[PDB]
Amino acid sequence: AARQLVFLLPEHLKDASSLLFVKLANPHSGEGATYLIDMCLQQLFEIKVFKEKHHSWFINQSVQSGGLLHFATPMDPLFLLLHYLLKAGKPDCTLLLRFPELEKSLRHVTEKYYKYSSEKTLKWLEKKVNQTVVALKANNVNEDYVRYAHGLISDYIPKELSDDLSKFLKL
Amino acid sequence: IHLRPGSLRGAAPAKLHLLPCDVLVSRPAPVDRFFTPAVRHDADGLQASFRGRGLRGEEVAVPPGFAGFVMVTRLIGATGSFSHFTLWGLETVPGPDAKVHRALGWPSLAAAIHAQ
Amino acid sequence: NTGRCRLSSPVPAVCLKEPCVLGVDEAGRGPVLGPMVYAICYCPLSRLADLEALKVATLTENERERLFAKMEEDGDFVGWALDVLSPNLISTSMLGRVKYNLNSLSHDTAAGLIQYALDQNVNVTQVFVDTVGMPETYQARLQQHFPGIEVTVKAKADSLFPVVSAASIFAKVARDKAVKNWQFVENLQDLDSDYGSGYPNDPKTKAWLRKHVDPVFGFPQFVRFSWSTAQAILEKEAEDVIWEDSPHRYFQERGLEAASSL
Repeated sequence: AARQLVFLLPEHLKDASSLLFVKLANPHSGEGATYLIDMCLQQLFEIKVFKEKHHSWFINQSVQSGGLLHFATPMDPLFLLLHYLLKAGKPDCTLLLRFPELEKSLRHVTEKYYKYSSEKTLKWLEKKVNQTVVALKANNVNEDYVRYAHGLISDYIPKELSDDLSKFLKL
Repeated sequence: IHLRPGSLRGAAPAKLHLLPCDVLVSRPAPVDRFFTPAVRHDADGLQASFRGRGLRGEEVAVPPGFAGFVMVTRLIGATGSFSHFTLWGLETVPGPDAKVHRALGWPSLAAAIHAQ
Repeated sequence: NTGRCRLSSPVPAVCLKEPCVLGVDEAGRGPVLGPMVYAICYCPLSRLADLEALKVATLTENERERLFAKMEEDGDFVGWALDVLSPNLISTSMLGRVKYNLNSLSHDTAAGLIQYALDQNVNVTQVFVDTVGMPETYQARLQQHFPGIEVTVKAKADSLFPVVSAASIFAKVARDKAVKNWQFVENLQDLDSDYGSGYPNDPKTKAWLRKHVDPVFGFPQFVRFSWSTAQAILEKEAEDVIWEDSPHRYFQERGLEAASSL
């Protein structure tokens, strides 16, 4: 038979009150990855995969090998919009940034004229570590969290190797 | 690859089992002839068998505020809809500190990372 | 019932006061198909003469049934119990991640039936268990478990002691009523029930299994999946199945990675 995908999609995507899977550059490390973009509500989501050795699915009256579980999780375009400037230091990319509330979000890391800032980004990235420290306390992921919470944002940015000085010493 | 909420809004219920084994080829199968009539209930989940091996199961819920879909293929439309699935383990029910139960904790954390 | 199934006769009153002797034997240790049956027969030391007659050493299916009813008739003094084990429970036991062979599954089954008798207040003073080859290690495990009684294990037991000869009969008789019951249902549901002897050494049995392999699921319940003949056919005839035993950290701890695939 034809390959069946097992997705976990946010509850809202269902209602109309339009959906495109666009291959975009991996901001941390990699030439690319899958990203699902909401065109009606105008939002971004990343696609992660659960792959574990020796699993398969019984989907209705069929078997699907692998046992993959795909997730569409809300993405902060700030991580994805970082690579357009990141290379300066001082394919589907187009539709990706062009959305409402873009310029107001852009004034966090960078700034007609747009200019990248290393100072604001370090302040923003540090706030995220604490923001994800709150979640790690609520979700209870098994102080010591300082090193762990910093690490989670590293899988979303290559400037975390430049933020290894931001590890222990904040910046 | 793109697809409207039409397939999503009108997707019919689907029954999913996550086996602790990989059936190397994708194909239709008589789950309702072999599998289903082997399934039994008890105080700690369900019991069933595959290729003569004892499996122990449990119903696992799709994360809160999330929806489960089966999608077949550009353009990609949804064939089934689920809100929970059966997670099978070999001889002993998969533990709470298992890879699967950890992945389901991802959307909850993903909301915090990507919060504006 | 669940995996196994125990059938039993009410304990004749004599057996609660009079010293008794017990016989343990089985049917169905060897086929690929159908269940393995265990039977205990017990009777008072005094009434052993009555059983010395219903004792062979061979006895056809008809003569077995006859002798089974003759013993069932005299339920005023002969007590029995059966534990019929499913090909599925046999499959699942032997195919666990924890190794658990036929001999262990077999003998643990013997322990339970002898235990049942004790729990029923049968005044058991002496047990005789039939075996296949070297009785020693079996006597050791069995005697050690039952330290209040004499436990005798001999390979020719079905020929030395009438109580084992009787247990051999109920077990064989129960093994045949169970395969006839499956065949009856098979035929009702217009399915093929012409397997042959049931043993893996039979060309007709081998043939039957070969004609009965669902590529995904393998065989129907009836087949002892844990048999090498069974396994060997599934390797050639069904889809290959791989079991559990045949920061960059967070996502690795959950099994998560990005999708380049799509």
